[PDB]
Order: sequence, then structure tokens, then C-alpha cells
Amino acid sequence: MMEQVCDVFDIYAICACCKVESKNEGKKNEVFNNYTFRGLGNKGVLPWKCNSLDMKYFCAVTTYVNESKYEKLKYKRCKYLNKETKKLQNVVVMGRTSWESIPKKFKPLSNRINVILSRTLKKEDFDEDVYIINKVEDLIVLLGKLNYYKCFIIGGSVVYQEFLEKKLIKKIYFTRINSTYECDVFFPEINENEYQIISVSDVYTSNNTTLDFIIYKKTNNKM
Amino acid sequence: MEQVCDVFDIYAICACCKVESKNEGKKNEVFNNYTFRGLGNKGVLPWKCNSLDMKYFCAVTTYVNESKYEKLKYKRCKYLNKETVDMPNSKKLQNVVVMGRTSWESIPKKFKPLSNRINVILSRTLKKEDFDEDVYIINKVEDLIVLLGKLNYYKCFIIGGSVVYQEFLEKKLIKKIYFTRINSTYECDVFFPEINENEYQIISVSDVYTSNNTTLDFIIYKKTNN
Amino acid sequence: DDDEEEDDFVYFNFNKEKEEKNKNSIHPNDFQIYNSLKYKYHPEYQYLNIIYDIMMNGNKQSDRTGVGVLSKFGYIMKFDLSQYFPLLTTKKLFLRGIIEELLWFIRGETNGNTLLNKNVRIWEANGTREFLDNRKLFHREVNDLGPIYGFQWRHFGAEYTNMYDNYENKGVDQLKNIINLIKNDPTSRRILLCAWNVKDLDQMALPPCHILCQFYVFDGKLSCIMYQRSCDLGLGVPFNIASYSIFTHMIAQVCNLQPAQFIHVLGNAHVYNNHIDSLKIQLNRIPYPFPTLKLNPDIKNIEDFTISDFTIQNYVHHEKISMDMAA
Amino acid sequence: DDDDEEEDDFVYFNFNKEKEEKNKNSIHPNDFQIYNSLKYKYHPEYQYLNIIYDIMMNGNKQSDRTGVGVLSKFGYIMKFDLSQYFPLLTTKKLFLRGIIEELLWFIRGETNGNTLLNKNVRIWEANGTREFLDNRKLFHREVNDLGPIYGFQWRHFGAEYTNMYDNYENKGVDQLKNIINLIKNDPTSRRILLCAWNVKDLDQMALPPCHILCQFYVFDGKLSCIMYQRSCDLGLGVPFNIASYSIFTHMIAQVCNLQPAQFIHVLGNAHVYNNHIDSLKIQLNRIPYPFPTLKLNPDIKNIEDFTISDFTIQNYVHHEKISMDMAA
Ligand SMILES: NC(=O)C1=CN([C@@H]2O[C@H](COP(=O)(O)OP(=O)(O)OC[C@H]3O[C@@H](n4cnc5c(N)ncnc54)[C@H](OP(=O)(O)O)[C@@H]3O)[C@@H](O)[C@H]2O)C=CC1
Ligand SMILES: NC(=O)C1=CN([C@@H]2O[C@H](COP(=O)(O)OP(=O)(O)OC[C@H]3O[C@@H](n4cnc5c(N)ncnc54)[C@H](OP(=O)(O)O)[C@@H]3O)[C@@H](O)[C@H]2O)C=CC1
Ligand SMILES: CC1(C)N=C(N)N=C(N)N1OCCCOc1cc(Cl)c(Cl)cc1Cl
Ligand SMILES: CC1(C)N=C(N)N=C(N)N1OCCCOc1cc(Cl)c(Cl)cc1Cl
Ligand SMILES: O=c1ccn([C@H]2C[C@H](O)[C@@H](COP(=O)(O)O)O2)c(=O)[nH]1
Ligand SMILES: O=c1ccn([C@H]2C[C@H](O)[C@@H](COP(=O)(O)O)O2)c(=O)[nH]1
Repeated sequence: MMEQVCDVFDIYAICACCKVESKNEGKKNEVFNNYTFRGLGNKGVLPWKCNSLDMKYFCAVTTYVNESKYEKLKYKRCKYLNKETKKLQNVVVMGRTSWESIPKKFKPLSNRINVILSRTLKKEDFDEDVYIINKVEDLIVLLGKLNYYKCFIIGGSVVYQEFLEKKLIKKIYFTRINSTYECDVFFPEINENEYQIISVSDVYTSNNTTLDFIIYKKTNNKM
Repeated sequence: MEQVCDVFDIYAICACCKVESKNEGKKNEVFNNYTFRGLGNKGVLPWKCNSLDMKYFCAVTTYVNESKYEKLKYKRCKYLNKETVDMPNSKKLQNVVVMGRTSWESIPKKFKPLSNRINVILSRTLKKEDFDEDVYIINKVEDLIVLLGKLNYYKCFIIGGSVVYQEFLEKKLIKKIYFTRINSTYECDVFFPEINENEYQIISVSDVYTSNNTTLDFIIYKKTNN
Repeated sequence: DDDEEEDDFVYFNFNKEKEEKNKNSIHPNDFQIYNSLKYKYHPEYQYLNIIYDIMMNGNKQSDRTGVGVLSKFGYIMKFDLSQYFPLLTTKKLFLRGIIEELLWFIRGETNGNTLLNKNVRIWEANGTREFLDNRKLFHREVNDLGPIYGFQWRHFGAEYTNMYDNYENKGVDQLKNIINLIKNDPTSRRILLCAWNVKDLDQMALPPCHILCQFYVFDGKLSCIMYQRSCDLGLGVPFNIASYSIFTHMIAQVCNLQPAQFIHVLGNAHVYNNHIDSLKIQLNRIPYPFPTLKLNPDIKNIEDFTISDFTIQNYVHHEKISMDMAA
Repeated sequence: DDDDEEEDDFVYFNFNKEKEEKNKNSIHPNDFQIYNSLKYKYHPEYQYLNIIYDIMMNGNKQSDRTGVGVLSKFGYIMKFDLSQYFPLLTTKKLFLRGIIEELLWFIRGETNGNTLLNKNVRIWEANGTREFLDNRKLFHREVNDLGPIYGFQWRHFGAEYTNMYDNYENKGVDQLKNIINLIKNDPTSRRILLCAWNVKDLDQMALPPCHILCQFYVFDGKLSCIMYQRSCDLGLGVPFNIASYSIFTHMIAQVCNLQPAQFIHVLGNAHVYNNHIDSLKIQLNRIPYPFPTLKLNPDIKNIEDFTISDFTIQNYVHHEKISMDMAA
């Protein structure tokens, strides 16, 4: 039957989560689960400051495009919209707060179509080559007009929260930062009946902490 | 451009053992690909039989991938300048196995004509008349290509014997050669031709096995682009 | 486009087997989560994959314990110590005991009471009156384990008397020798620490399972291979990996090198029958990123380490699994 | 479970792979043209060839006791199915009279190098010269008296070594005899090992053993063997080593009324000598022929009764000989 948005437009989420500093009054024999990794940010920035390996991974994933696979996607999207027939690029969607947390020299993110969600700011407030949208619904319309490979939702906490609730995420590229830090915003607790881990990477060390990358896939709808 | 062997996916599959010399050389024997060339003896296999090789033979010649047949006819019909060829041929795709008369004779009646395969013989003396619907017959080499145009098949396998192989090779109709190396010596009267190394090259070698008191392996020769 | 090769791959798999000669009685749902993963690159899968291989293709055999096992012969695992400390995460593991054991080996001890007094019971069962008697060690005091690991590491070749004797300068001090070779003749291919002393096997509470350790040095980095002749996948191996990874870190540190790879070679690898159900549970658990191991940087001699000089950080794990006989 | 872009996931997991140009050791893209042209290399000999290729491409440059220099890697395992073939490398010519005589010499428990020299087997000659012994600080050792090496350890582990002519009957531990009895009477034992690395005797040996130990495994009337090698000269030594222990596995199986299964070779320090690099490039571009088979005289029922004529290598097809000792 008909298809859901997340599928047609290939919308994914990519994030990085650390362990939370809430002082367990019993570090001795505490319980762990996926929810253990949920620290997203702190005071407007990353809880860990910086992690070169995760940054390198985030850059690699959000910039990777495979041109020979686009046509199949072009047809799919066209067919879905009753429509039909530069360098191919991915789309990155972020919240206003996240856009402001990125250092000037990296904005707009290179080789990627930047999209920013905001109500308080408009296109006149930005000097950069970026698209401003004030509604999640507007992102879908835009994707229908753009020529892109994939669309990655890159934060922040408010943005992740609504895309998951609206079920617009097809997969979650989740980095597990295995160390603890002070945090104020978190990734939403993932429902194991809605999402299931399909891949886990090798383990690495970067910036004094180990970390790995896992991929959650939208569990095929009927538990 | 497009060429016959490349269009009709004509491959060769055989088995060759070592051949005994009456002349005990004046030095340590030398080996090369040509060391493996024994094809037959007295109208039969130089080794009587080899269950593993046989299982490989059946497996290869009867295997078909329907999800990829489309690319093939498109490829073919276009070349044929025609478009396509309730039962389009028995309701299930298969391969063609081209063999010679004596070869046809060597096969036991229990196994004749080869199950799940479009059998085809090459005899300038046999009358199609006494053969079933399925078991075809041909006058010459030039006629096979024609029978392939009016058929729905996956791949075409030339399965012997020596004369058949001989010409199909010089006629440059072979794309690949699935060559089984029987590592033991037997008496032979017919042999596979010396593979021109400039024309063909090995692209794959298999694990080594032991079957009916001899070791053997399977290699694959691919038509070089020269 | 190269699709003709795809068909050749199929041909070469012509002799591969059917579903009725895989070996044991495995139910599909037994490993649904485990088999649902697409990419299993986390290093812990080297251990889990071996478990899985023994369960699916192992050989049914009886053994010295009478419990029975599924077994295979010859495996190799590699853990990159520069990137993480390989402490299994699919079940809970504590390291106080195995570290104390390691320090006990380094001191060249053979007195089981030393460990018992620290509440480490790893060697308890092998030192009972009953156990010693079954090995025909009638004249051996309870807990006097004989010329085992520690003894062979510091006094290989010496005549064993009793666990209280002073063995100073008797036998070959292999440990000391390997540290010297790593420091002064790093490219040597003879840096081996061997516990399998054929002459003393019978006097040992039990012959060693970790036969030897061989070291390799390159560009300031130390790698270690340990050969294990008998490996209890469900209970022993997880601890063994941790033991030799810690030992590799210790040896590297006192030799001013950075630890690189811990390579584990398994000879007779087996899974005990009374462990099967617990391992089916463990294999459907997804690993967490490994923790890291920190050593007091001031310790410069292999003999100066104490239990407080070791710290495991960020250990995230699934709950403890009892590997019961009954359950 | 058909998914297209799950292929992209594979690319993602590779984001941290190297991209340099000097693949470490100065190798030209076409040095392995034929080797790299093949699609499927499933012939068992590729386990050896692939290891060589791996060392050449990623080996570590190191100096050695000989000042010849090598490329080395650490830790590999190769497995050969003795029930299907005899793994005698076919990409170069190999002879076996010498390695079999060495095996028989080991089984008799000998340490006398002259015994091999008189049969024109010179495997141990360099290790028994006045110079080599002197260099080992074995000033009081007679030329060719190799010391308590393999044979002595397999038949008299722990016995006090005097000289190669002494009588060691019933002295030390006869390991060979013990593993054979363990294999016959206690096959599920996890202690069937033959060790030559006698720590107490290393310094008295012409040279410490390269083949540390052999562990045996028995199941369903079949015998498997693992041999741990601490130092492996991939170019010259390993081809013979594989052959020696594969034959040895056949011998042990036969005298225990079992069928040989697998010979598993574990390599510790695996290295390629710089002077062997050119010859191995030639060898890696050669395609293996099906392996030969080994036949043992069926009448030999005791490990001690084998003689040189009790062995036969059949259907050995191979490429021409390659002399590895010419550097560059
Ligand atoms: N760990 C990780 O992987 C990541 C962490 N972060 C961290 O998270 C933090 C930012 O988190 P957070 O505070 O949640 O904010 P976000 O970056 O998610 O921004 C949410 C805000 O962006 C706008 N916005 C969100 N949804 C909508 C919508 N539907 N329509 C219109 N505007 C919308 C609004 O902007 P405005 O107020 O204009 O209306 C809203 O106030 C930082 O600390 C950053 O460092 C960020 C990305 C990734
Ligand atoms: N090792 C292997 O893989 C195989 C070995 N063999 C062995 O080889 C032996 C048979 O070898 P061989 O003697 O070469 O004969 P073949 O088996 O190849 O038979 C060829 C026959 O084909 C016909 N023929 C010859 N030239 C042509 C042509 N240009 N066009 C059409 N038909 C032609 C003739 O038929 P007619 O005279 O009626 O006109 C001729 O007698 C047997 O011993 C068999 O067991 C067979 C198959 C495979
Ligand atoms: C957390 C990070 C990177 N990693 C993963 N896996 N997932 C994300 N969604 N990421 O952040 C996207 C928004 C913040 O991006 C940046 C933030 C900083 Cl501080 C700098 Cl220097 C550069 C960049 Cl591009
Ligand atoms: C040699 C064999 C099988 N193997 C390979 N690789 N290549 C061939 N061309 N093959 O023979 C095809 C012609 C003979 O076929 C048979 C001959 C005999 Cl005798 C019996 Cl019993 C059954 C069969 Cl199907
Ligand atoms: O550090 C250790 C010590 C023992 N074992 C296991 C392997 C065997 O199951 C049993 C020893 O008995 P034998 O293999 O020696 O028979 O203990 C380990 O895995 N690791
Ligand atoms: O049967 C043998 C004997 C020796 N060697 C090689 C390994 C080393 O290159 C050299 C011995 O040097 P050391 O590793 O002992 O230093 O001989 C083999 O590969 N196989």
C-alpha cells in the first residue's frame, strides 16, 4: 500500500550520546541498558567538548553519496509525488540552537545542503547559503523540490524528539561515547519495539575514551 | 559491439586427467596447464567415473538464476534484431547442453537426455525423426546459434567430446571454460586442445578434494580481451 | 558490471552441505537476535562467534569431568589493546581475583592459602585433600599446589619440595629473562614464557591450561600471543582473555613500551553441556563499548605491582549470568 | 530481508581505513598482477601465499640475528585437510627424503648430526659446526653434537644431557610414547601434547627449537594436530615445516588406528627475508596445481618401525624450482 514519508525521502537521524552524570548513589552494582547512553548536550554545546573520531564519522556519513543509486531514488520520489522525469549531495537538518553551536569556520557544513528549523529567525537573519523552515511539514515539501541523496536529522534534542514522535526516522546512526559527563539535554528513550539494533562497529579510543557506533533500524511495524 | 560467445553465453565444461608417457624423459618431468588433457578412452572416461566431478558437472550445467535472465534476452533479442521468442518453453528456464554423438552414446540410458537441461546433439548422420520433442539435433556448428535464437535458456554449455571442443575453441565461441583437473594418470586416446595462454587465462581455482582415490580441483578459464 | 562471477561463486559451493549434517539440536529461535544483526564488528564477537560455532558445529564428546561437551580444535582471537581493554560485556565479570592470581604467579608462589586469605577461591578446589589424593599426591599438604605457573615462571627446572621452601636462584627465572630480552634484544624470536614443564606435570595439582606466552616488539609496541591447550568457553576463556591482556599491559609498562595486540590461540575449545542454555541467552545480548584499563604509571618493575595499581574504567555490562550446573 | 542502501552502512563502518601511498614496503602495483587478477583463490596453498602477500604488503621492517633484515608479522593460523590431500606446495619444487629422515632421526631420539650427514641430509649441518657451537658458547661440545634438541626431548625430557653417544635408555620422560598411549586409551584427553621447548635445556641446544609443541585432538576415529611455531621463515622453512608435521600426523594416526584429519599450523613470529622478496614475487604469480597424496606402508604399526622406504608421495605436479637465497 502507500508509503510513509521517512521511507520515500530517506530520512535518518545521526547523533552521539555519552553516559549521564546523575550521581548514582550506588555506582557499586548499577544497572545498564541502551538508555545508559543518552547524554546529548550541556549548556548549548557538546558534553565532551570534542571527539575527533566521532566528528570524522559524522562527516563521513553525512557527506557520503553514491550517484549510481540516485536514479532509483529519483524515480521512487517522483512516483510518490505523481511527478516524473551540481554534484549530488545529502541534506542535513538541524535546530536553530544546534546551528549556533557549530563554530563559524564549519558553517554551512561542507558538501551538504544545510536546513535549519526556527521560529524566531528568518532567512533575512542568515548571511549563509542555507534554507530556513519554520515547520517540520515544510521540510517534506522542500525535500520534494530538491535533488539530494539522503536526509540526515542532526540534532538537537528538541529536533530529535519530534522527528521520532512523528515517525520520520528510518534508521538511527548512534555513536556511544563510553564515558560520563555533565548534561542538560538528552536523546529520547528508544522503544525497542519500534527500533532494533542491526549493526555494531569495532570499538575505538579517541580523546581519552572508548566509543563505538551502532545502527538502529525502524522495526518493521507489526511487533 | 557484441559477439556470439558473449551474446549467447556459450561456455565449455570438461574434465581432464594426466596422460601416461611410454617415454621416461631424460630429466625431471616438467609441468604446465597442458599436463592436464586426458579427455577419453575407448569411447568412455579415462577414469571410468568420478562422483565429485559428476556432481560438479550436474550442479553447474543445471543451475539457473531466473532473476537475471531478463538482462540476457534483452541482450540477445536486440542483437537478433527481433523482439522476443501459455507455455513459453515448459514453464521454467533452463540451460542448453551441446554435445557430440559418441558423447551422447557414452551417457547411460538412465541419464539420457540430461534432466532439467535442453539437450542438443551434433550429428551429421542422425535423424531428428527418431528423437523426442525436447531432444534436439543439429547438422553443424553454424546451426546451434540459430537454435539458441528461437529458445529461452539461461546459459549454453558445450559438454564434449574432443572434436566438439576442438572446433568451438578455434571458432572463438567459448567465453569461459570450467576445467576440472583430475590429478592421476590414465590411458587416453582423445584429449582437450592446448589452451592458448594468450587467448584464455585462469581467473579462479577451487579447494582441492579427494574423490574415487584421486585428488582433483576445479579451475575457471576466462576469455581474455585480446 | 561484473555479475558473471556471482554465478561462479555458486558453483564452487556445490559440495557445501545440507541442513541435516550441521550437527546438534539447535532450534531456529535460539539465536534470533544474534542472527538478526547485519554487521557484528565489535571485538566481543570474536568470542561469541566461537561459542556459536561450537554450538552449531561442535563435536559431542565426553571428558574428564563426566559432564560432556561440544568441542572444536584450533581458533585464534585478536584484541587491539591500544584501542580498548577486552573485558566481556555481555555478562558481568570482576577482576580482583584474576589480578591477585597474576600477582601470585609473578611472586612465584604455589601456596593456595595466600589466595584464600584474600578471599580468592580460583584454586580452592584444586588444593583439597580429596583432589590432591586423586592426583596421587598423598604427601602433599592441603593447598600446596606443587610446581605450577608461578614456580615454572621463576624457577623452571628446580626441584620442587614444598610450598614454603626458599627457591632463590634455583631454576630458570623465565620471567626475568623475557623482560630482559624485550628491553635489550627486542627483535628476538625467542621471547617465550613456558609453563608446560613436562618433567613436573604429575607433581602439579593439575597441568597448566595456558601453555605459553610469546612476545613481539615493533616500533615501541608490545604484542603477545598466548597458547591455551584447553579452553572452557563458558567460564574460563572470558577470564583468561582478561588475565593475559592485563599481563601484556604490565610487561609493556615495565619495559617502556605501549601495549598493542593480545593474540589468543585456543587448542581444545569446548562448551560444557550444563552451560548451553546460559550461553544461548548471552549470545542474544548486544555488546557495549569496552572499558579501558589504567595502571599506576609509577610501577617500573614487574614485581612492584599491588592490587591498588589497577583500575578498570567505564565498564558497561549486561547482568551477571550464573553458569550453573543445575540453575 | 532485501535492502539496498544497507550497502552504505558497510561504507560507513570503513570510515577509518588508511589511504597512504607507500604501502609501507616499496611495492609496485604490478608486482602481483597475476596473483591479484584471480577472483576466487580457494586452493589451500593460498593460505601460505596469502600470508606471504600480507607480510610483504604490511610486514614490519626489522633487523635480525643475521643482519639480513626481514618483513615480519605476528600470529597466523593455517589449516590443511589431510583427509583430502597432502599439502606439499606446488608453486615451487620441494623434496622430502631429507625431512622424512630428520623425522625418523627425531623418533629414534637422536642428537647426533653425523647420522644425517652420512645420508647426505644437511638440514642441521650449519648448526653443528665448530664455529656455530663456539658462537653459542658451547666450546666443549663436539662438532655435530647438537645437544638436547627435539629427539632428546621427545624421548628423554628432563634427563641430564652428557654427549650424543651416551646411553639414555629409560632416562627422562618418553613423551612420544605417552601421547601415543593417550591417543589410544584416553582420546578425549585435553593433555595430549608433545613439547620440545625445555626451558632448562635451551642454552645447551645448538639452537632453541622453532617447533614448540604439538597438540593432538581425536574425534570419530579421526586425528587432528596443532603445531605451534615460534619463528617462521616463510620463504624457505615453512614449506618444509608444513610437510614434516603433516607426515608426522599421518604416522601417529596410522599407529593408533585412526584416520588423519587436520594439520593446524600456528605461526608466532612470521617473517620473510629481504633476500627472498624477489623469488616470492615470482612464486605468488604462479597458480597452484591440485595437491599430491601421501601413502604410508600399511604394515607399520609402531611409531618406531618406519623406515625411509615406507613413504610415497603420489601425483606430485609442481612448478619449477626456485632458489630463494639470492637477495635484492
Ligand atoms: N550529541 C549529539 O549528537 C548532538 C548534540 N547537540 C547538542 O544539543 C544542544 C541543542 O539542543 P536543543 O536545545 O534541543 O535545540 P535544538 O538545536 O534542537 O533547537 C530546537 C530549537 O530549534 C528550533 N526548532 C525545533 N523544532 C522546530 C520546529 N518544529 N519548528 C520551528 N523551529 C523548530 C527552534 O528555534 P527557535 O527558538 O528559533 O524558534 C527551537 O527553539 C546543544 O547542546 C548541542 O551541542 C546538537 C546536535 C547533535
Ligand atoms: N572429459 C570430459 O569432460 C568429456 C570426455 N568425453 C569423452 O570423449 C570421447 C568422445 O570424443 P570424440 O571422439 O571427439 O567425439 P565427440 O564425442 O565430440 O563427437 C563429435 C561427433 O560430432 C559430430 N561432429 C564433428 N564435427 C562436427 C561439426 N563441425 N558440426 C556438427 N557435428 C560435428 C560427428 O557426428 P557424426 O559422425 O554422426 O556425424 C562426430 O562423430 C568419449 O570417450 C567420451 O567419454 C566426452 C564428453 C566430455
Ligand atoms: C555530535 C556529532 C558531531 N556527532 C554525531 N555522531 N552526530 C551529530 N549529530 N553530531 O553533531 C551535529 C550538530 C553539531 O555539529 C558540530 C559541532 C561542533 Cl562543536 C563542531 Cl567543532 C563541528 C560540528 Cl559539524
Ligand atoms: C566428465 C563430465 C561428467 N564432467 C565434466 N566436468 N565435464 C563433462 N563434460 N562431463 O561429461 C559430459 C558428457 C558425459 O556425461 C556422462 C558420462 C558418464 Cl560415463 C555418466 Cl555415468 C554420466 C554422464 Cl552425465
Ligand atoms: O585458566 C583456565 C583453567 C582451566 N580452564 C578449563 C579448561 C578445561 O575445561 C579444564 C581443565 O581440564 P583439562 O583440560 O586439563 O582436562 O579447565 C580454562 O578455560 N581456563
Ligand atoms: O624448521 C625450521 C627451522 C628454522 N626455521 C627458521 C626460523 C628463523 O628464520 C631461523 C631460526 O632463527 P631464530 O628464530 O631462532 O632466531 O630459522 C623455520 O622456518 N623452520
